Amino acid sequence: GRQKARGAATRARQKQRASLETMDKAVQRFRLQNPDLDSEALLTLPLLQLVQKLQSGELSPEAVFFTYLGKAWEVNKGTNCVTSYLTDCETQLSQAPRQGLLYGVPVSLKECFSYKGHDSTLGLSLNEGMPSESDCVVVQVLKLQGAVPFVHTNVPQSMFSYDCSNPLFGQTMNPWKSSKSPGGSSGGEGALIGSGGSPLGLGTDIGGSIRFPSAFCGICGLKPTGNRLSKSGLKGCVYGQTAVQLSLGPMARDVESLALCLKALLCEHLFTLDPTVPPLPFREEVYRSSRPLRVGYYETDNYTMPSPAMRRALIETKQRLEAAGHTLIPFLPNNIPYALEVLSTGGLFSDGGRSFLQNFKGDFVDPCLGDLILILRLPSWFKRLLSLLLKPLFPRLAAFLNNMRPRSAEKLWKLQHEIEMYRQSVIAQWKAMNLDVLLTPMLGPALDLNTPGRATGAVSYTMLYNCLDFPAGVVPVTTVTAEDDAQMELYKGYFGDIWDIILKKAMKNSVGLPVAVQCVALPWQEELCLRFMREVEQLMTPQKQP
Amino acid sequence: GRQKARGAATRARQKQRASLETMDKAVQRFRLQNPDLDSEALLTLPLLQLVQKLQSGELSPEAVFFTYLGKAWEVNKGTNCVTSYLTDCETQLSQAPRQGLLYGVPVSLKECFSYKGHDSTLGLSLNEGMPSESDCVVVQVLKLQGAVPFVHTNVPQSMFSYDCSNPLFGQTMNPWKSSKSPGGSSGGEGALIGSGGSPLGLGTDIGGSIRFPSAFCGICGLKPTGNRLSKSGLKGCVYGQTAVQLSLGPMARDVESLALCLKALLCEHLFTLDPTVPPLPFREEVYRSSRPLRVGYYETDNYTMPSPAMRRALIETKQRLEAAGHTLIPFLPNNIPYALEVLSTGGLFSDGGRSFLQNFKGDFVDPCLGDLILILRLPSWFKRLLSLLLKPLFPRLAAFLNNMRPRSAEKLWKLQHEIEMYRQSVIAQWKAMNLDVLLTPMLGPALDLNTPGRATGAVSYTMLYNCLDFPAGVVPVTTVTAEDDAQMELYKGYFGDIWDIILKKAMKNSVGLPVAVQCVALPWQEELCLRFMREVEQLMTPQKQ
Ligand SMILES: *[C@](=O)([C][C]C1=[C][C]=C(C2=[C][C]=[C][C]=[C]2)[C]=[C]1)C1=N[C]=C(C2=NC(C([O])=O)=[C][C]=[C]2)O1
Ligand SMILES: *[C@](=O)([C][C]C1=[C][C]=C(C2=[C][C]=[C][C]=[C]2)[C]=[C]1)C1=N[C]=C(C2=NC(C([O])=O)=[C][C]=[C]2)O1
Ligand SMILES: CCCCCCCCCCCCO
Ligand SMILES: [Cl-]
Repeated sequence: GRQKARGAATRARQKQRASLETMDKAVQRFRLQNPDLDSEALLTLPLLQLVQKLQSGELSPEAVFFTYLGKAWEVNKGTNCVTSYLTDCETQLSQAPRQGLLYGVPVSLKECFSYKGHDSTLGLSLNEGMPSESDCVVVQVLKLQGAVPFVHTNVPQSMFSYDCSNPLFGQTMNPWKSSKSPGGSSGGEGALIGSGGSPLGLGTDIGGSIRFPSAFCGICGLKPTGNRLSKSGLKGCVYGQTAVQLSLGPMARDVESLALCLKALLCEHLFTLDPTVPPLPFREEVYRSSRPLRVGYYETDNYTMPSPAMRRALIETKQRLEAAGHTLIPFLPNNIPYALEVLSTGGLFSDGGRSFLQNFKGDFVDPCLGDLILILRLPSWFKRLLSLLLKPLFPRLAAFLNNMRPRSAEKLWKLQHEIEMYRQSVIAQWKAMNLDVLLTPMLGPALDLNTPGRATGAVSYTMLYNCLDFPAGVVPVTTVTAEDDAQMELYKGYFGDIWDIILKKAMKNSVGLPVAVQCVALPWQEELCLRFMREVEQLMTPQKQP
Repeated sequence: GRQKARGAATRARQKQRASLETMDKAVQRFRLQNPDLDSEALLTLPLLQLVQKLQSGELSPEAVFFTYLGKAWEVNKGTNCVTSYLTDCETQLSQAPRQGLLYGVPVSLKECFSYKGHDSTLGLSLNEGMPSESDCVVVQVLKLQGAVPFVHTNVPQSMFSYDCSNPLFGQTMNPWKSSKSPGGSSGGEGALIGSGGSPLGLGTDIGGSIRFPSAFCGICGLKPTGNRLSKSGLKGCVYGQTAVQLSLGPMARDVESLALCLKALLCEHLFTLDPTVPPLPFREEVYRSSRPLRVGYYETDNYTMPSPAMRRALIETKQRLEAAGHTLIPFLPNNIPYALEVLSTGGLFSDGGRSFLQNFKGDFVDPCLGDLILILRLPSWFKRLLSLLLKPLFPRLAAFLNNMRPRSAEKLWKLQHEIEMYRQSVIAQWKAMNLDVLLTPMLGPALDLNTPGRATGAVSYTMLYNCLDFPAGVVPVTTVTAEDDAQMELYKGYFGDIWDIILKKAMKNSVGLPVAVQCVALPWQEELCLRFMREVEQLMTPQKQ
């Protein structure tokens, strides 16, 4: 009963292979004509510098484009992050608006950013051979700003996962260690940007999907307020779920690139192409501010025990923020377990997962999804009974299961109102301490391939901020030491359930992997959040290229 | 079992009575100290000039406040629009921030704008004797801008109505004609502002509730995009419904007053007090633009037959815009019957009315609600059966009834997605004609008392824009002539169902009543919408500017 799904996989792998072949040919031809180009100097230029030399005419767009193309092709060899070469991008190159803020910049796109003539499969059989009629809005805006979107990058099947494998294009690997997940669902971006194959990409995030891959692969990512940027024309898999909104945002090698991307997207072109997005221009004066901050912080959410490296990462950042004159205030949003188990999970699965499951009918289920599909398929009464049996021993498992049940419109209204009140509760708590921003641990180091799907509880650090719909970003601040890695051996977790047990095993053998912290500000405060992310980057990686 | 509802009404009426008495004494006390005050001239100043005089010192806040207070008390005699005098507002008056953009302006509040120490009953027994414990955010911002909120005004019971009666405070009457509804649910505001008792107020709107009372009473009103202004701290009766967007906004005697109010609300105070609102400052330059406009228009929505006065109002306004060099382009949002019957109604009533109905347990149901409560109370199977029976002769009634049935979360997601797709579809139409703004009929003239609850169909002109969540304001442009009124005898409606029959009768006997047009722009374009409203006001009623 999988013939259709096998045929879709066969055609998708053939398209991926042919894309890669096309990229290689274009690259080899370019290198023939240009044997004297210093490609290493060009590839190691920070985006802002890259942009400046593209604008001044010191670098040609062709040079930058084919140099990134070959790098992307090369890093793909060991990561399998690229699903499709966006075909006509060479012609887009020659027609790029010369005064665009991203003129001549190659940009990589997560597969869900619809690009005319191309599938956005999400790794799902039912989406194969359905090429988009047109570019999504953000892609249009990138082009109107002179950028050159050039590849679609891999995502885990359906995107509802923080790993990164699907039955069409297979598994994407972390560039730091191939037995490690790159994170997800923007895992292709994480792996590609993290190994130098792209200077800028866009991802999406409903529970951490920009933040996980950024942290796991050692790059910067920002998830803005859900409606800060346009979602018009994006390929999705669940429609009309609005309790927990999806957010899209940039990933890149440094904080300044995230700021440039946001500044480029937040222009009249975006606001007129999608009038539903509030026309809030990028406030540069807020981003470039350098006043002392009141910084709320916590070392642990009391839900996911942090790895020793996560905890050290957080504490060292707190300490340097304090040495730099900031005020560090202990702070923890109230009722995190409610936010995760009841509001987030309830919001995401208000219908018991039926709408989500339509996607999987007649399809393989990628091992990286774990038992998610099997669990969602259980009848409501059975989820209920099983939840009751589990409650005494494993309350966390029980609480998630009970909240993944279908319910009436009436109860959805009640849930939406609760999400709304919880958001005001945390806003009030934040204002009572007069915080400017909030510093939190970020999940890391990277988990073994195919383990994120068995360690659901670990979305706690990021998913809290989709529930709250606050802008939240991540910045790499350290790498796992031998001592961090040895101490991980005593890791117990707060619950001792299967999620805690998997997390300890999945983080084994991590010496050298990047570890991040998370930076949060209030709704619509992307500029302040980025200002704070820049501060953490200046202090924790003082040797990063200007 | 009605002892509780009766008790609630007795207490509410005694409170209202004590408030009016407190106002009377304050007013008389002031008048004795100020015998030479030209009250008429003060009451007549357009708000803009009033603000300017208060800021310079030419007028004292006390003179402005007590003069409006006496006017409010006088006009309430014949309208019953005031439910409560906001007690401490006299102290607020002496403390108003001197540089506030609304320094010394008295502001009237629809009863649902929570105000510390005061009930927001919504005309419901279960809310009586349960005072708010804090000002809602917009009241806070008004006060931080130096304004003096001074009264709560009446609403129809629960607010789900475009009439204005409840069993607690009773019935509000149109100030132009006592047999007429002032509209609603922001009806107390329309009646108070429209009779000169308040220079500025705030209403709310989920299907027209700012626009109905504005049109019916002859004043200007704006329903912004749902999340342009903070709803934080408002009193409601249905919580968590997000398919069809609730909006709050200003009502006033002229367009400039709405623009001033928005400019004062859209400040740092608002944006820090409620970070969930996008911090979009009022773009003065967009509001002040005098560039020619591409104005889409329609003179009927093919759902509610416009009255002859509505029709003429629309066409005359169209012709004056053409004469002033604007480009008038025929435009009708696609699939209106679907947007109204499936999306809007299904959105408002996704749970079959069960949450709404909880508010009425143990309470009288005001006659102005008509059969709404009785209908919502019916078992889903029976709504469905009755819908089948009506379908062949009365498709509209059948459609509303079927779409007011409860459903699963899964069905609500599907509806939400359809709403989102529908909104993009109208945006796409608008883009393909390169419109700046859209001009539509506004329901009018005012309906007879106790008939809006029996003519649900007539919400079509306004509710479409809550569904789409576009900013939409109305501007008075003409008044009903005997000619317009006699032509009501030829009005048939497009459907001939009970709604069309009720509406035909209810709109008669309206000679001399105000009639408006509606002005619409794209989401977040309140300033452009106001720019257009200003244009209409200037071309049809030059005296306002
Ligand atoms: C990522 O943010 C997904 C990360 C993630 C979120 C939630 C869970 C989870 C929570 C509770 C129980 C089981 C699993 C695990 C991992 C991301 N990126 C996109 C999406 C997403 N997009 C759509 C859409 O339609 O565009 C729908 C669902 C998810 O999630
Ligand atoms: C007004 O906009 C009410 C005008 C109105 C809207 C809809 C209907 C209707 C539609 C279909 C079937 C039956 C009736 C009739 C009149 C207004 N102002 C506030 C509200 C409102 N507020 C809340 C809340 O909780 O704040 C809830 C419901 C309605 O409606
Ligand atoms: C929950 C605490 C507030 C209850 C006090 C009395 C109720 C006043 C209602 C006005 C505010 C609407 O949310
Ligand atoms: Cl919004």
